[PDB]
Amino acid sequence: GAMNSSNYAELFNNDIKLFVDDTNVYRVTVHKTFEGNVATKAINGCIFTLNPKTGHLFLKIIHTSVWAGQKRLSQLAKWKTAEEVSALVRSLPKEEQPKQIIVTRKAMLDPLEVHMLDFPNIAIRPTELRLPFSAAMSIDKLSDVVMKATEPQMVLFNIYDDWLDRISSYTAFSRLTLLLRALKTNEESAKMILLSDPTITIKSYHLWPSFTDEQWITIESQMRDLILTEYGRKYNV
Amino acid sequence: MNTVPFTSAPIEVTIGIDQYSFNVKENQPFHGIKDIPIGHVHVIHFQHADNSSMRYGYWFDCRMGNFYIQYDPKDGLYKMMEERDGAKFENIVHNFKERQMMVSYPKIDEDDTWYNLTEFVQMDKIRKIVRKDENQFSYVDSSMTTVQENELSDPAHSLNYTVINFKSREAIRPGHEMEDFLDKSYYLNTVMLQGIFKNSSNYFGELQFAFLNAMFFGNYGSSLQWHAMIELICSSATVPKHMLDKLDEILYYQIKTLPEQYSDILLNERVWNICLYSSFQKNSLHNTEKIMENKYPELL
Repeated sequence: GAMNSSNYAELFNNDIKLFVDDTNVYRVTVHKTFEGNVATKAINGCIFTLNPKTGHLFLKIIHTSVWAGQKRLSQLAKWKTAEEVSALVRSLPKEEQPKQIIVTRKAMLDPLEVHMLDFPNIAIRPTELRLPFSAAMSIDKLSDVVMKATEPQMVLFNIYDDWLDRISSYTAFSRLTLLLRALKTNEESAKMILLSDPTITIKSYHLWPSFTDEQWITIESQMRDLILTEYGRKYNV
Repeated sequence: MNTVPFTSAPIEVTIGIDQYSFNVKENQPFHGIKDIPIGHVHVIHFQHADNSSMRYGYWFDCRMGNFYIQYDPKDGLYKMMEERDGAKFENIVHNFKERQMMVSYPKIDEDDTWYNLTEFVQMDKIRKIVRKDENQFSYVDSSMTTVQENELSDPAHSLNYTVINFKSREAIRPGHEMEDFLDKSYYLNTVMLQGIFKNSSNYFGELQFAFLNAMFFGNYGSSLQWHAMIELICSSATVPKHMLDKLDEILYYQIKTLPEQYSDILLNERVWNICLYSSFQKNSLHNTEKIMENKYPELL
């Protein structure tokens, strides 16, 4: 059934699984019309499909052309997500196909279950975890490839850079969720923490800076402090 | 007017005949039911006074043969049997009638209730849902499971209702996932009506039989089948106008007949709320919406 704190280690076992987050698929700016009504303008979006064990990210870019002349877009966005995840699974060799897909939002269960009827042995699961994958578009290189896309495109990343050379999947996921939680809570402050020191750069083939093991401890501390401060403000406690 | 004689009544039992019921005492000189209207299926049903668990009964049509009830002290139930000797049977009924040891099927002349609940129900369809081909009548009870319930365990004692599953390859055309899930018209009209049932009369017959098994025996799988067949129509944007008008009449008489005290276990809140207030057909079931709102406003 549902993925929670109790069955957390299951993410890092040897059964292939993917998280799917649909929160950046359908994106809009709300604006005033000349007549003083309100309208939306869609911008490019993305499906965030992640193997938490390997860090492999299947970033399917959703170009605004897919919405042209369609109705009920927030509903269609769930079905289009399920269509693209199903297409991704069919594109993978059998030995690479996931045994489970975990959706970050319960509204994705029926769309994904219906698109995956051909795969009765792939379990579609919700999660009780509040994962910060919405903040994916705060990672500058992911934001850049989505906004520049002129057509539907799939781009492959490793969201852990080279971290698995030094740390376990469990620790790499913990670092990723802490970075994304900070970027979600206070993007400006998070981004300042990550770049403040100009001597630490991002490799061309990486998403995050080339921190030493000691520098990651300092960074991780700075992200936890950002999150607690923001929380004391949010709630006056 | 046909007769179902009883050999005897050796155990205290509540006897149902269609929507009517009578208490019979242990060894009461009861010898059966007369004046049964020809032209409809009927159901004769039992609930023992000493074990109110296992409601059970027999679907039959008096045009198909001469049927009687006899208690079996080994299997501990009232059994239906066919009498093949016409003259023996006529002679048995005439004697019991002469001695007035039979209850009369108590139909009010104004009262179309049974016709309205059984309009599309045909014995030949019942015998394919309830498979026991050596008998012309069909045994159902409280505990019998459906083919669908068994898939999710004795096949010979199953209710073979048509399997309906909204998240199945049968229900969803490759490439029309969202369209077919949100608008079930292709599943209703091509797969079920044209494909399996052949016409709306067979579909309504199964719907009506599922409801009556739910109501008379508290058969849980029957109740699931009745709601699934309602939901498949209400969840279709494209339904023939005659089918919607007929569905409103069918459901109206079902809700009208349901014991007020059993609404809590026989009616699925989600299905009814969805069918009357959210579905494509939210505005197409005027009679049903009015009786549900006046009789079961709690449910909604």
